[PDB]
Amino acid sequence: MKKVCFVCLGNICRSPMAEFVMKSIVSSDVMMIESRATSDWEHGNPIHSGTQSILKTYQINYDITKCSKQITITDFNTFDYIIGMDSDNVKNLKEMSQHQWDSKIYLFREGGVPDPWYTNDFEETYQLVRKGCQDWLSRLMSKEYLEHHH
Ligand SMILES: [Cl-]
Ligand SMILES: [Cl-]
Ligand SMILES: [Cl-]
Repeated sequence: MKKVCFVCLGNICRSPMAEFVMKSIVSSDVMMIESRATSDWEHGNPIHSGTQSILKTYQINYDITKCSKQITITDFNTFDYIIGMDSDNVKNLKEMSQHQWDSKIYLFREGGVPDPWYTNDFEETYQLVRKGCQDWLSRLMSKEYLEHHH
């Protein structure tokens, strides 16, 4: 079971969106998927309204109990892939872990995902997260898995 963690600054906008979009395209039995924040700055707060609204609009199930959670030393050891939503998340992930795990740290998509904390365009965010989740699936799953879904 591959263990994937999407990461952004506050874990209320982009990275939770990736968690639940990814969870909608691959089974809990073959991939374990969570999300985290690099910072403290939103800890305990629920998914941002813009991500919640997007997920409801596209009928993507999510855990209403989900709250912003900062990534921990345990997480860096446990997760196989720690995927930052933009290059700032990637850099901060590497420094806060003193570069001990750089080979598990990835950028979600080349060029990045625009930050809807600034653009407020959660539709653009959804479309890019949805496509990037598809790419991660083709990257992380075996060819045999790909050929039988769907
Ligand atoms: Cl944020
Ligand atoms: Cl990067
Ligand atoms: Cl790979």
